[PDB]
Amino acid sequence: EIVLTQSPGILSLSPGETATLFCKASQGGNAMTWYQKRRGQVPRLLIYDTSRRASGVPDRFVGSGSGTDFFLTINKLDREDFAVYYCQQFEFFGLGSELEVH
Amino acid sequence: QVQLVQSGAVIKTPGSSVKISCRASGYNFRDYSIHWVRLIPDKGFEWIGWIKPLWGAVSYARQLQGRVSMTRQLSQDPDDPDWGVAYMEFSGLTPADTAEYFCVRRGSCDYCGDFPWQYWGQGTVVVV
Amino acid sequence: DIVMTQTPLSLPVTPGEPASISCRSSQSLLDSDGNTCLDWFLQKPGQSPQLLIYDVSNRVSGVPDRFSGSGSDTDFTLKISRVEAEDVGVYYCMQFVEFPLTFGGGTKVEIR
Amino acid sequence: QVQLVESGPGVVKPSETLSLTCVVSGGTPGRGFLYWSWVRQPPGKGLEWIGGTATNTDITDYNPSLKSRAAISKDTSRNQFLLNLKPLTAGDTAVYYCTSRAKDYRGPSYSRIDVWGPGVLVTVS
Amino acid sequence: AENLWVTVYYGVPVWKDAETTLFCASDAKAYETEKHNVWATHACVPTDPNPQEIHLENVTEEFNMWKNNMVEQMHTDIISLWDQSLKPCVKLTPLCVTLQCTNVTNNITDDMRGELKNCSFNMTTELRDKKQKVYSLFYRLDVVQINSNKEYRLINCNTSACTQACPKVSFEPIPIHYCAPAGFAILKCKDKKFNGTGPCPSVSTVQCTHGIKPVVSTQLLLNGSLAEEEVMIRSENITNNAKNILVQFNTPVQINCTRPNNNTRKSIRIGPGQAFYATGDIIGDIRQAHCNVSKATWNETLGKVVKQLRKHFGNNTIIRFANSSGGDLEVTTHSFNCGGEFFYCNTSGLFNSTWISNNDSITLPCRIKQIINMWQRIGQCMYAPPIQGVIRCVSNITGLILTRDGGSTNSTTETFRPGGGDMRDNWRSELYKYKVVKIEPLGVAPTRCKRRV
Amino acid sequence: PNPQEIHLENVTEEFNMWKNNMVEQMHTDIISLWDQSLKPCVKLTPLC
Amino acid sequence: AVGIGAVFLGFLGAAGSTMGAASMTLTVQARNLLSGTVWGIKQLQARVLAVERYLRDQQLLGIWGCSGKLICCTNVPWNSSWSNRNLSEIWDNMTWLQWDKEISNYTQIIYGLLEESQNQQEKNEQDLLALD
Amino acid sequence: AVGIGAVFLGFLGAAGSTMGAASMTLTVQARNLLSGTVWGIKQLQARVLAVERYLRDQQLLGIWGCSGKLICCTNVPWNSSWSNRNLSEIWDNMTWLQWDKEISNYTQIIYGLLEESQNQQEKNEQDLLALD
Amino acid sequence: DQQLLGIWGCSGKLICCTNVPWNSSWSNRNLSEIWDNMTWLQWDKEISNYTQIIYGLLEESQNQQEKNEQDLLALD
Ligand SMILES: *[C@@H]1O[C@H](CO)[C@@H](O[C@@H]2O[C@H](CO)[C@@H](O[C@@H]3O[C@H](CO[C@H]4O[C@H](CO)[C@@H](O)[C@H](O)[C@@H]4O)[C@@H](O)[C@H](O[C@H]4O[C@H](CO)[C@@H](O)[C@H](O)[C@@H]4O[C@H]4O[C@H](CO)[C@@H](O)[C@H](O)[C@@H]4O)[C@@H]3O)[C@H](O)[C@H]2NC(C)=O)[C@H](O)[C@H]1NC(C)=O
Ligand SMILES: *[C@@H]1O[C@H](CO)[C@@H](O[C@@H]2O[C@H](CO)[C@@H](O[C@@H]3O[C@H](CO[C@H]4O[C@H](CO)[C@@H](O)[C@H](O)[C@@H]4O)[C@@H](O)[C@H](O[C@H]4O[C@H](CO)[C@@H](O)[C@H](O)[C@@H]4O)[C@@H]3O)[C@H](O)[C@H]2NC(C)=O)[C@H](O)[C@H]1NC(C)=O
Ligand SMILES: *[C@@H]1O[C@H](CO)[C@@H](O[C@@H]2O[C@H](CO)[C@@H](O[C@@H]3O[C@H](CO[C@H]4O[C@H](CO)[C@@H](O)[C@H](O)[C@@H]4O)[C@@H](O)[C@H](O[C@H]4O[C@H](CO)[C@@H](O)[C@H](O)[C@@H]4O)[C@@H]3O)[C@H](O)[C@H]2NC(C)=O)[C@H](O)[C@H]1NC(C)=O
Ligand SMILES: *[C@@H]1O[C@H](CO)[C@@H](O[C@@H]2O[C@H](CO)[C@@H](O[C@@H]3O[C@H](CO)[C@@H](O)[C@H](O[C@H]4O[C@H](CO)[C@@H](O)[C@H](O)[C@@H]4O)[C@@H]3O)[C@H](O)[C@H]2NC(C)=O)[C@H](O)[C@H]1NC(C)=O
Ligand SMILES: *[C@@H]1O[C@H](CO)[C@@H](O[C@@H]2O[C@H](CO)[C@@H](O[C@@H]3O[C@H](CO)[C@@H](O)[C@H](O[C@H]4O[C@H](CO)[C@@H](O)[C@H](O)[C@@H]4O)[C@@H]3O)[C@H](O)[C@H]2NC(C)=O)[C@H](O)[C@H]1NC(C)=O
Ligand SMILES: *[C@@H]1O[C@H](CO)[C@@H](O[C@@H]2O[C@H](CO)[C@@H](O[C@@H]3O[C@H](CO)[C@@H](O)[C@H](O)[C@@H]3O)[C@H](O)[C@H]2NC(C)=O)[C@H](O)[C@H]1NC(C)=O
Ligand SMILES: *[C@@H]1O[C@H](CO)[C@@H](O[C@@H]2O[C@H](CO)[C@@H](O[C@@H]3O[C@H](CO)[C@@H](O)[C@H](O)[C@@H]3O)[C@H](O)[C@H]2NC(C)=O)[C@H](O)[C@H]1NC(C)=O
Ligand SMILES: *[C@@H]1O[C@H](CO)[C@@H](O[C@@H]2O[C@H](CO)[C@@H](O[C@@H]3O[C@H](CO)[C@@H](O)[C@H](O)[C@@H]3O)[C@H](O)[C@H]2NC(C)=O)[C@H](O)[C@H]1NC(C)=O
Ligand SMILES: *[C@@H]1O[C@H](CO)[C@@H](O[C@@H]2O[C@H](CO)[C@@H](O)[C@H](O)[C@H]2NC(C)=O)[C@H](O)[C@H]1NC(C)=O
Ligand SMILES: *[C@@H]1O[C@H](CO)[C@@H](O[C@@H]2O[C@H](CO)[C@@H](O)[C@H](O)[C@H]2NC(C)=O)[C@H](O)[C@H]1NC(C)=O
Ligand SMILES: *[C@@H]1O[C@H](CO)[C@@H](O[C@@H]2O[C@H](CO)[C@@H](O)[C@H](O)[C@H]2NC(C)=O)[C@H](O)[C@H]1NC(C)=O
Ligand SMILES: *[C@@H]1O[C@H](CO)[C@@H](O[C@@H]2O[C@H](CO)[C@@H](O)[C@H](O)[C@H]2NC(C)=O)[C@H](O)[C@H]1NC(C)=O
Ligand SMILES: *[C@@H]1O[C@H](CO)[C@@H](O)[C@H](O)[C@H]1NC(C)=O
Ligand SMILES: *[C@@H]1O[C@H](CO)[C@@H](O)[C@H](O)[C@H]1NC(C)=O
Ligand SMILES: *[C@@H]1O[C@H](CO)[C@@H](O)[C@H](O)[C@H]1NC(C)=O
Ligand SMILES: *[C@@H]1O[C@H](CO)[C@@H](O)[C@H](O)[C@H]1NC(C)=O
Ligand SMILES: *[C@@H]1O[C@H](CO)[C@@H](O)[C@H](O)[C@H]1NC(C)=O
Ligand SMILES: *[C@@H]1O[C@H](CO)[C@@H](O)[C@H](O)[C@H]1NC(C)=O
Ligand SMILES: *[C@@H]1O[C@H](CO)[C@@H](O)[C@H](O)[C@H]1NC(C)=O
Repeated sequence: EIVLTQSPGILSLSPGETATLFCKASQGGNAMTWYQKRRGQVPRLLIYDTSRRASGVPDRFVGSGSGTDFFLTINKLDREDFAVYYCQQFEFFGLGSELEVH
Repeated sequence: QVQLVQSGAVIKTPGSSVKISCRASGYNFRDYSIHWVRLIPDKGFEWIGWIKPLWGAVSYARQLQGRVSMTRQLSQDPDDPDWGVAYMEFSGLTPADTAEYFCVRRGSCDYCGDFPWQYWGQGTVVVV
Repeated sequence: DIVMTQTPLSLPVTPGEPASISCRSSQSLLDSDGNTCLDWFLQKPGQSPQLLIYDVSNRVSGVPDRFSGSGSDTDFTLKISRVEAEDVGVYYCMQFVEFPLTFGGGTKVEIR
Repeated sequence: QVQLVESGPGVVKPSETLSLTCVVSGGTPGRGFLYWSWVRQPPGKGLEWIGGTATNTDITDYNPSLKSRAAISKDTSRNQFLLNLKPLTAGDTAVYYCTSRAKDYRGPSYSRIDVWGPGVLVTVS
Repeated sequence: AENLWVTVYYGVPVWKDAETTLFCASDAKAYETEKHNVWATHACVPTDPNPQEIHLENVTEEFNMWKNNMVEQMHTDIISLWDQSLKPCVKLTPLCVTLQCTNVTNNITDDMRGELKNCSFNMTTELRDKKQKVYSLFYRLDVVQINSNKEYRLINCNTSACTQACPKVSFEPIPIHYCAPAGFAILKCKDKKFNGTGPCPSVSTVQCTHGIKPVVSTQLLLNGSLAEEEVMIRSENITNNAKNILVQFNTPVQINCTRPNNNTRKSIRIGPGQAFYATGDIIGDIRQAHCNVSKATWNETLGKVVKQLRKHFGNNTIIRFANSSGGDLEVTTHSFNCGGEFFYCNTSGLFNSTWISNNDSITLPCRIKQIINMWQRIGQCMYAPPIQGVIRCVSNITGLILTRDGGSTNSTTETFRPGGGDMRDNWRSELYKYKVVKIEPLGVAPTRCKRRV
Repeated sequence: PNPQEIHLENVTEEFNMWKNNMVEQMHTDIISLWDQSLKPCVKLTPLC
Repeated sequence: AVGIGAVFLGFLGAAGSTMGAASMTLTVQARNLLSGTVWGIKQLQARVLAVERYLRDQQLLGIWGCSGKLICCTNVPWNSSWSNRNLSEIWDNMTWLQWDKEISNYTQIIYGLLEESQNQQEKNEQDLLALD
Repeated sequence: AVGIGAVFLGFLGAAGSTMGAASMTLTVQARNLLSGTVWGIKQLQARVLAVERYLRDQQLLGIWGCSGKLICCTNVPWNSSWSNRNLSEIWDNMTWLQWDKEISNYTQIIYGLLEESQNQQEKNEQDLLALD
Repeated sequence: DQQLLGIWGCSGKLICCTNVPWNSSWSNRNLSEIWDNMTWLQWDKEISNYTQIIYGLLEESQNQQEKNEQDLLALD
């Protein structure tokens, strides 16, 4: 079992800034996928293969890292982007980090 | 485009069995896998299984074997060969499994894997 | 079969003096294409044979000009102008004009 | 012709069978064929060619002195070729070599390709 | 000195990776027997003898099994060649008739459900005004009830009418040698321990590849090409779940498959010139088709594949082989062809073991179908006509296709289950060595020489 | 028009009628051209 | 002679050899560059493509200094920005497959340079033979 | 540099220009002369026709004095009955499309003349190198 | 066949002085009885056995003189 842990838990920011979210895998050498989910909608794919973005995704999201460490940096936070973000390897999911308005 | 529509929400009894439909439309159905994932409150996501609808070979999670079952139904029609139906017959329903259930499909790019699930169903909540 | 005789069978040689080794066949080695099919190998102790002289007088690349080969159709001589320590070992002539391939009996240069 | 690998039993008692295999790594670097042979050397004695075969044919040549006891075959898909010897006498104690030979026309001047495996000493006792 | 000049060189060896349409070659032994005995006896060229396996030094080629070419091309080639080998045979649209079926003359036990039905029905003669009442035998996997009384119809009449394969043609695999066209080269990785992705330090160019038998087997790929020393597993990403694990072992396990009834075929003339080959009577006893595998050799090869598969999951893991999980009948079970008859042989007798960190035979039963739906298209079948006599074929299992289970929850064991899925995983186990490259001449290099006037 | 019948001097050619080419080729050509000239015409299966 | 084989300069036979060594055997790559139901059609769809692209690169040699000389001294000065490396380490160390990746970025200015230089020296030769 | 474009010697780009001006840019017409279900078949029926006729005119240059020099000093005296007009008004006034109509009647004797002159000078060169 | 002339001494000269010495084992007959008596169809049968060494000979001679010409223009 590959357990993914997500670092920031709850993260409180104001709109306009940038935010970094960190996850640390259990084994290294695999890609990462990042999802977002608002309050009461279907989730959507933000990043697959740990660096590329999905369709209908602006370039303010970018994710990077390697080995066991992975980052998702979102630039210029808006009000609607405050949502819970889920990390995802092969079958395993993180518990998720929450972005909250300040 | 690609659409994944499900059935409506249901209320079932402990020990009964739910049957969730998932109709896919807008692509050649006999090619891409269909995964089934669930979302339990206060425990994060949890994968259930996948099904390759060309023949119907499935694979389930290790902690859910002997309870879940997945079938598919192809479109035997040379005029609309795109649409198709996947099913899940989730049996052994206990009060812990009150959740939302999504049927998802992978992306269509070349460097997309299988697990980057791009297209999502609307999700069906079951409460027991 | 062509019988290959190499002379002598055992000749210990002191380093630095010249040497000449004779080889004889029971038949001519001139083949249809005009080639004389005789090769000379040296097998140093505990090592594989290594080709030294091939058709009539030509040395394989990397082999010094100290080694020279001469001969007729049936009588051949390998001469070593200045003997060095790594020349020790068993020298062999070999025919390939006809099957079976046959080797001379060898000449062992050894330190007494 | 980059590599030759000999294999077979290292000590054999006189009633069993001598079987040797030579595996060729890097068959040929040009059009044509190679000739692959087995050659043996008794202790303090000369080299004796047991037999061989061209890569271009399935006909094998044997030394008549060996009394038709040797059988040599090949299979290029496994890049192997084999020698089998039965009955045995103490006179078959020898270092056994695999060899690959061809005339080499790839250079500006005619030259030779001539490669030998390291050999395996087989003592029968 | 520093006045160095451009010189072109035409006909210099450098290649790039490319995709192109390849080209058949068949051996002359397949040309010795003629007259469309099997397919691709005219659609492909006679081969040249002694193919030039030319070794290269100092070369590190990046091979890839999974994003390879030559496999989707081979798959389109074999399905198009399947389609062209059915056009001259007859079409069975006058057979979708209301059949009246019954049970075969047999001591029916209630536990054993009979795989044969005896069906009689009207059928047109070559004289269009008259019709004849004929009877035949069908398998229960080909008819379905229409709703006391009993009336059946064929399984495909509400989807597609479909073609009886005209039985002068045969279905055994003959070897196909793929060849590159002029101006392309085929590279072969001569390394031994080569798992199928990355650099291969000993390559060799080939004009035309070796004998590839196109077999159609779902799990347990038969008549394949063995390994060299080990049993080799290979995967695209082994920590993934959706990608099958291809296993190929060195010494094959032989398998003896049979059906022990002797069908007597009969010709029922549909119309003018078109005949339909039905099953007549079974003389002798009726029995179930089966296959036999040697138990000790199967246990030894499973021991070898466990000793190999522990290198990727830690040595202290408990490997458990279970049977197939479910799905359609052509993937839950070992599907193959044997002498022109399609077998579907149960597989739970083999894939059932648990391996911990420390002259008998297996008989596995089969069911046979006459109506196939191979490659899973929308409006196709093939009604395979019956074969006279008992049927026996001996083959040699060389490989396996496995699939992990997607385990969560602190799992210390790994369960492996067989699964056929695609048919391209079969030929992907045979074209792993080969890459196709576009040679390009005309390099440009500086040197010390100048053109005069 | 006017096909060039060009004579040659001092030439002895070995002709053969019976192991000739151009006749099995002509025969396959005329039977294939017979087959292609019947495909658009009707089929008489309702007359038996 | 018996018991001995013969090797002959195989196709792609020196692909890992040195550029100075591969510069002596170019002709085998040129010889095995041209010679060697709808299926005939699709291999026909292969075959003419082969001959088409063959003529294409020979057309390029038709435009530069040499139609069929198969090596070619020209009159374009080699810019040191492309390689900046001395001759004795190029012709005696590297192989061709490394060199192709090394200067694969620097192409398509060499081709126009060679085209202009050949046309320039051609019209100068025509003016030289014109005044006689 | 920004705000500025770049033009590059287009196909048929000097068809209305002067013959003396069109005589400097011939290579683009040569480069864009070769490279660029039954429908594939019919465009296959196009494509090989292209390559066929391409080889045809190069075969003509194979017979006259130059295989690939793309302009060609020859040794046939220009009959003044064909043109009777001086050089400085031909190379500096007229365009090529007018010249083709002007001497389109006078062809097919030039081709045989060039063929005979090339074969004549070839056998004379063989006799010249023969006596050495 | 034009590719063959691409490899030997002349791409399009249509006759070709070369630099391979004519072995007298192929023909052993003097020039004035070859160029003034025989026809070509007889000559093709006469030397049809002796081919494929001439082609490799011409190939090696052309490549040899080509690299010697490159070395000659190299030292300037
Ligand atoms: C994995 O690879 C193995 C390789 O061995 C392969 O097994 C072989 O399969 C093929 C076909 O599947 C078998 O070939 C058939 O063999 C039977 C019996 O052969 C006997 O006789 C021959 C010749 O004397 C011997 O070599 C052999 O050892 C047996 O003693 C033949 O009868 C078959 O021929 C019939 O079909 C042909 C199809 O065109 C006809 O041309 C031929 O004339 C035969 O038809 C006649 O009989 C029919 C029935 O009576 C009749 O209806 C016809 O009108 C006609 O009269 C065929 O050659 C071969 O035997 C198998 N090998 C062994 C050792 O058994 C596996 O199949 C392969 N696995 C997979 C999955 O493909
Ligand atoms: C699938 O189902 C069909 C349909 O029933 C079976 O076919 C029939 O099988 C029965 C077997 O009992 C046959 O009945 C026998 O018919 C003999 C007469 O032969 C001719 O008769 C019919 C007219 O009735 C003709 O049209 C036809 O051409 C036949 O050639 C009788 O002589 C037999 O008598 C038997 O019983 C007596 C007393 O018991 C004995 O003394 C006799 O020796 C003999 O055993 C018998 O009545 C019938 O003819 C078949 N019909 C057809 C159309 O063939 C198939 O057998 C069945 N298939 C399987 C595999 O089970
Ligand atoms: C691939 O091959 C495997 C080989 O094992 C098949 O697995 C078996 O499938 C059968 C289904 O046919 C399973 O069911 C068993 O059927 C037996 C037949 O008994 C019948 O009649 C009795 C009395 O009328 C009924 O009670 C019964 O339900 C049947 O209708 C039963 O004897 C079995 O019950 C036994 O279960 C256990 C076994 O230890 C005992 O404790 C019981 O007392 C009883 O004896 C059972 O019902 C069978 O279980 C499967 N085998 C195994 C080992 O599990 C696969 O089915 C086949 N694949 C496919 C697709 O068919
Ligand atoms: C399961 O295993 C397979 C095999 O190892 C693995 O596939 C590999 O994925 C990686 C990452 O996607 C690939 O690496 C890339 O390859 C491309 C090919 O040209 C390169 O262009 C990339 O270079 C850059 O790309 C990005 C720039 O946008 C950067 O993120 C990157 O760091 C580089 O800067 C990159 O090297 C690799 O080619 C494949 N290999 C194969 C054989 O497919 C697969 O990802 C694994 N599964 C999971 C879920 O990880
Ligand atoms: C034709 O098929 C029938 C079955 O459809 C077959 O009849 C059965 O034969 C067996 C053996 O001849 C009979 O004997 C049984 O044998 C076992 C083993 O000892 C016993 O356990 C059985 O006891 C119980 O089982 C029966 C099953 O229904 C019960 O009916 C019985 O009362 C016992 O409770 C029993 O002794 C078996 O009884 C018959 N079954 C029937 C229904 O007749 C017949 O032999 C076959 N004939 C031929 C010629 O093939
Ligand atoms: C072959 O074709 C014949 C001809 O249609 C079929 O026979 C027909 O079968 C039906 C029953 O499904 C008969 O109907 C019955 O007729 C009797 C009178 O004999 C009546 O009492 C019943 O109530 C019922 O209506 C029908 O008459 C009969 N036709 C003939 C000409 O016999 C037959 O079913 C077809 N199949 C086979 C396997 O023979
Ligand atoms: C893999 O192995 C397992 C166990 O060996 C197989 O499971 C068994 O499958 C049979 C056949 O489907 C089941 O028998 C049937 O049960 C149903 C009730 O669901 C009944 O209506 C039928 O009459 C018949 O008795 C059996 O119950 C089942 N056992 C268990 C424990 O699941 C499985 O089928 C094998 N898979 C394949 C593809 O063969
Ligand atoms: C399963 O596959 C193997 C190999 O793919 C089959 O062949 C066995 O191994 C070799 C390789 O073909 C056979 O040797 C052959 O012998 C013939 C006649 O001597 C020779 O002409 C060939 O060149 C080759 O050397 C070998 O005989 C064979 N094994 C046995 C026991 O016969 C194997 O037959 C296949 N089937 C089974 C049931 O194993
Ligand atoms: C053949 O006809 C029917 C249809 O199969 C048979 O009836 C059933 O047969 C199955 C086994 O094939 C049994 O499991 C059922 O219990 C049977 N049902 C009934 C109501 O009998 C019938 O037994 C067969 N034989 C005959 C002579 O009709
Ligand atoms: C299976 O059926 C066939 C018939 O198709 C049997 O062949 C018969 O064999 C006997 C004995 O050799 C001959 O007298 C008959 O003439 C054969 N039948 C035909 C139609 O020719 C075969 O023997 C049967 N085999 C078994 C094991 O039952
Ligand atoms: C599969 O069939 C072959 C062919 O008959 C069997 O091989 C025979 O095995 C018996 C028993 O060991 C021997 O007496 C025979 O000499 C063998 N014949 C041949 C040609 O090898 C094999 O045993 C069968 N396999 C299984 C699992 O039943
Ligand atoms: C699966 O494998 C086992 C052996 O590992 C076979 O043995 C039976 O196993 C079941 C439980 O798995 C036990 O209840 C039985 O008692 C075992 N049989 C005996 C005779 O002891 C089992 O047969 C295999 N399954 C199949 C379907 O073949
Ligand atoms: C597991 O066992 C294998 C057996 O060879 C060994 O190579 C490997 O190092 C072992 N791993 C650990 C972690 O002990
Ligand atoms: C060499 O190339 C660079 C750009 O690659 C260019 O700026 C420079 O002018 C060139 N020099 C010569 C001498 O061609
Ligand atoms: C060609 O381009 C790539 C990417 O633009 C660059 O990294 C590389 O250095 C270039 N090649 C050379 C020889 O400069
Ligand atoms: C020029 O052409 C005319 C016919 O067009 C011919 O009569 C005359 O002889 C030619 N003169 C020369 C010098 O070629
Ligand atoms: C060519 O022929 C036409 C009609 O015969 C004639 O009018 C024209 O003048 C001729 N061309 C030349 C250049 O004389
Ligand atoms: C002439 O050819 C013969 C064989 O045909 C050969 O032995 C001889 O060496 C050749 N001589 C020359 C001078 O090429
Ligand atoms: C060519 O071969 C044939 C038969 O081998 C021989 O008779 C003939 O003399 C040979 N040709 C020449 C010119 O020697």
